[PDB]
Amino acid sequence: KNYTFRCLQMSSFANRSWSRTDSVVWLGDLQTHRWSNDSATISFTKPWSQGKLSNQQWEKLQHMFQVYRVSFTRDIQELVKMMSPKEDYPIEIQLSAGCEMYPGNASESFLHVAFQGKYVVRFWGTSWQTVPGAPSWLDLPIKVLNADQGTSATVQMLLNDTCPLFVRGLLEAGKSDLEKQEKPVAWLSSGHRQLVCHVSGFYPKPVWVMWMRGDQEQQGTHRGDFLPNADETWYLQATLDVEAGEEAGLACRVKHSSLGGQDIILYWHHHHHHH
Amino acid sequence: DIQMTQSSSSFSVSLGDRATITCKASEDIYNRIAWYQQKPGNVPRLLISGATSLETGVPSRFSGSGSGKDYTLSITSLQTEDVATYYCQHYWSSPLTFGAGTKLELKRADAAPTVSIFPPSSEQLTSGGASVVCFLNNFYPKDINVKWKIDGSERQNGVLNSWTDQDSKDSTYSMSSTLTLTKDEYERHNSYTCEATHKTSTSPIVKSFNRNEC
Amino acid sequence: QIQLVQSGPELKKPGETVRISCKASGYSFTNYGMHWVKQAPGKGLKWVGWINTYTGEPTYADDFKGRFAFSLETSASTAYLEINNLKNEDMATYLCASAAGIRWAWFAWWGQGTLVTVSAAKTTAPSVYPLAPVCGTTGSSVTLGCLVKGYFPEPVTLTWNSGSLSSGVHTFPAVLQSDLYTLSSSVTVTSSTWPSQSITCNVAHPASSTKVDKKIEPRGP
Amino acid sequence: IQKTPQIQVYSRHPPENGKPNILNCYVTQFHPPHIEIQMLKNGKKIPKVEMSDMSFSKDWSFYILAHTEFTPTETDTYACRVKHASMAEPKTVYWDRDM
Ligand SMILES: CCCCC/C=C\C/C=C\CCCCCCCCCC(=O)N[C@@H](CO[C@H]1O[C@H](CO)[C@H](O)[C@H](O)[C@H]1O)[C@H](O)[C@H](O)CCCCCCCCCCCCCC
Ligand SMILES: *[C@@H]1O[C@H](CO)[C@@H](O[C@@H]2O[C@H](CO)[C@@H](O)[C@H](O)[C@H]2NC(C)=O)[C@H](O)[C@H]1NC(C)=O
Ligand SMILES: *[C@@H]1O[C@H](CO)[C@@H](O)[C@H](O)[C@H]1NC(C)=O
Repeated sequence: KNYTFRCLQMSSFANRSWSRTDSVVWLGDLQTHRWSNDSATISFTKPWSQGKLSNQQWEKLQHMFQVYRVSFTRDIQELVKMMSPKEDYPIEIQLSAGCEMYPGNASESFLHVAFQGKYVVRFWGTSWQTVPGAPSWLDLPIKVLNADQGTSATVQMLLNDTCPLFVRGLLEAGKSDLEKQEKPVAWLSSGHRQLVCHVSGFYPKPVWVMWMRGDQEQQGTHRGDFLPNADETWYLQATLDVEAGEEAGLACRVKHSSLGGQDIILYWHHHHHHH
Repeated sequence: DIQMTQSSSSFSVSLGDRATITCKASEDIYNRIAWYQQKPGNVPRLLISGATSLETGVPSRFSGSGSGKDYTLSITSLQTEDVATYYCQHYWSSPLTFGAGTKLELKRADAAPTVSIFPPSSEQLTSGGASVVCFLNNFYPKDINVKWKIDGSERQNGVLNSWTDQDSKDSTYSMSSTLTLTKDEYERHNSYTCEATHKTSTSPIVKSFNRNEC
Repeated sequence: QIQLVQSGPELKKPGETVRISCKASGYSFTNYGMHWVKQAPGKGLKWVGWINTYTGEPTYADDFKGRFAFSLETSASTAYLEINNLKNEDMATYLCASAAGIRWAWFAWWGQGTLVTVSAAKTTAPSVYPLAPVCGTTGSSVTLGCLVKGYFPEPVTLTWNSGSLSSGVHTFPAVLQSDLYTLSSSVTVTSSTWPSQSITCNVAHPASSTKVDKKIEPRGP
Repeated sequence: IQKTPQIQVYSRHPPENGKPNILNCYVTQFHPPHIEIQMLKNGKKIPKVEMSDMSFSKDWSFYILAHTEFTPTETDTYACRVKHASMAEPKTVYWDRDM
C-alpha cells in the first residue's frame, strides 16, 4: 500500500484548430517528469528520472509517446464530430495513468480518462470502457477506438508489463530522495477568533499536530489541508478557536518521523512565543 | 495530400522465398497504414491495419512493419496462394490514398517464346480488311518486345497488342500482336515480318511470310 | 455476418447518369460510415470519398468533386453513388466499403463491386476468322489461330471443338479496336493431329444471340 | 462546467523581518486549467515569480504553485491576485501574519 506512479495529462481543445497537451509525472508526491506542449521531448525533473532503463530503452519510450501525443490530438478532434452536445468546444480531456506499487511483486495499473472534468472512461483488461454514469454518446467513440487492436495491444503491454518494470527502476534509482527525512519547523499566530499553528518544511507527509494545554489534547484542533512548498516539503496549519484570555497555557505539539522521538513543543505568549 | 508510393509495380519471387514490399508515405503517417491483397476477379482483402495488426483471417506468414514514413509488408515464405497484387493505404488524413500496388509473380527458368505468324484469312480479305496476327507463346520473363516489318521497313501504325497474365500452371507469359490493314494496303506489299527481342537470345526471333508464296 | 451487396453491372453511354446502390447488413448502419473506391481496368484503387451514415455529410476526394454524389436511405440500410455526365475516364468498378470516419478508415468489408462500362457503341456481332499456318512446314508441333473482330459489348466465349480441346490454348484479353472489341486465341497441337483431325473454333456472343463455328483449313494457291 | 479557484498564501519559514524567506501562493480547485496568477508587493507586481508545472489531484481539479524569494520587512505587504474564467472580477488574497 505504498508508492503510486502517476502520469497526468492535460489536453485542452478550444477551436477545431487549436489545442495543447501538457504532462506531469509523479512518483508518490515527487515530480519525476515534465512534458510541455512546446517541447518535442520529455524532461527529467530528477537526476534519477531515467530509472533503470538504458538510453536506447528510454529512446524507444519517448518515441512511443511522441507518436501517441500527435495521434491523440487528431483522434479527439475527429471524434468531436460525433459527440453530444454537438461539437461542444471548449473541451478538457484529462488522463491519469500509472501503477500503484506494493511490497514484493504486487502492483495494480490504471488508466482513467476524464472528459470536461468528469471521470468517463477507463482502460480495463483488454479494452476501453465507459464507466457507470458516463454519457450515452461516448458509446460510438469507444467502440471505434476499440477497433484499433494495435492500441489495445500496446496499452495492455504498457499497463501490465512496462509500468511496474519501469517504476521498480525509479524506486531503486531515487531511493535516497524518496526516503529523505525533512524536519518541520513550527510557529504561532492569529470569522471565528483563533490561534494558528504553522508547521512547515517536513517530509514525508505523515505528521501529527495538536493544540494542547499540558497533558490535555485540545479536541477543537482543526487540521488544515496539506500545502506544498517549492522545495518538495510540506506545509500544514492546525487552528484552535480561542477567546481573549484562553491563549495562555496553550502549546502546539508536533510529532514527525524526522524528529527522532523529540517533538516540537511550542508555547504561546504576547507574540513572544517560546520553546 | 499524402502520397503513397510503393517501390515496385511488380517483381518475381522463387516459390518459398521471403518477400518484402515497401510502401513510402510522402509524410509521417504514424502507423495508420493498411495492407490489402487483391487477386484478379476478386475484391480487395484486408491483411494488416495499424502497421502491424493482422486480421484474424490472415495466415501468420504475413507480417507488417515499419514506422514514420517507411512501412513494409513481409511474407516469410511465399505460397502459390499468395500471388496477387498488394496495395498499401494510409488513413491519417483526408483524402485517403492507396499505393499503385505491387504485383507478385513467380520466378522460373528462362524460356524463349514460340513465335507463329498468320496471314489474313480468305474470309476477311473478301470482306475488305486484312489482319496479320502474330502469337508469341509461353515465354519467361514477361519482358518482351515485338516489332513489325513490312518489306524490311518497320511499321508502327496499326498494331494492337494483348498480354496474358502469368500462367497458373507453368509460370509462362504469352502475347498476341495484330497488324490491321485494308485489303488494298495489304496486297501492296511482299513480305510481312514479326520480330521479337527477348532476354533468351541476343538476336531477335524472326517469323516472316511472303504474300506471293506457297 | 457483416455483408455488403451492390447493384448489378451497368452499361452506359457518354453523358448519361448512373446510380449504384450498396445494401449493408449485419451491423447498425449508423455506426460505420460508407466509403467508395474506384478501380479502372487494371489500374489500382482510388478513394472517391465517404459519407457519414448518421449525419449524411459527404466528403469527396478532390478528383471527384462535381459529377459524383453520395446519397443514402437509412430506412433500408442502403448507400448510393451517383455519377452524372459519364466520361470514358469513369469506366471502372466501384466498390463500397464500411469504415469508421477517416482516421479509422481501414476497410475490412467490401462490396462485390459494380462495373460501370462507358461506351457510345451499339451492339455488334463479331466476325470470326480462322487462322491457318503460312502456306507450305517442319516442326514437331503446329499452332492454329482464331480471330474475333469488331464486337460489342463484352464478353464472348471462345472454345475449341466445343471444349474438347483445352490443352495448349491461349485465349487473349480483348482489346479495343476503334470503338469495338478484338480478341484472339491460339491452340497448339502435334503435327500428326492436324489436319488429320478437324479443329473448329467456337465463338459465342450472347448479347447478339451469335453462335458461330469456323473450321480451320490449310491454304490454297 | 466551471469551478472557481481557491487561493492560499503562506511563507516557507517562520516570518521574521530581515531574514530571507519564500512566499507561496497556492491556487487550487479550478477548471478549466487556463489561469493568470501574479504575486504583488505593495500593490506593484513582483517581477521574479516562479511557477510550478500545472497538475491535478484525484478529484480532477487543477492546482498550481507560485513562489517568490523575499525578505520580509515591517512595511511590506504581499498579496496574490488570480484571474480566471469562472470569476467576473480578479480575486486578491493578502499574506496575513502577526505584526
Ligand atoms: C514513463 C514516462 C512518462 C511520460 C508520459 C507522459 C505523458 C503521457 C501520460 C499519460 C497519458 C497516458 C498515455 C497512455 C496512452 C498510450 C497509447 C499508445 C498507443 C497509441 O499510440 N495509439 C495511437 C496510435 O495508434 C497507431 O499506432 C500504434 C503504435 O503503437 C499501433 O500501430 C496502432 O494500431 C495504430 O493505430 C492511437 O491514435 C490512439 O487511439 C490514441 C488515443 C489513446 C487514448 C484514448 C483516449 C480515451 C478516449 C477519449 C474519449 C473520446 C472523447 C470524445 C470526443
Ligand atoms: C502544441 O504543440 C503542437 C505540436 O508541437 C502544435 O501543433 C502544430 O501547430 C501548427 C499550427 O499552429 C502546425 O503548423 C503544426 O503542424 C502542428 N504540429 C503538429 C505536430 O501537430 C500546437 O500548435 C501547439 N499548441 C499550442 C497551443 O501552442
Ligand atoms: C493485461 O492484464 C489484464 C488483467 O488486468 C488481462 O486480462 C490482459 O489479458 C492482460 N494483457 C496482456 C497482454 O498481458
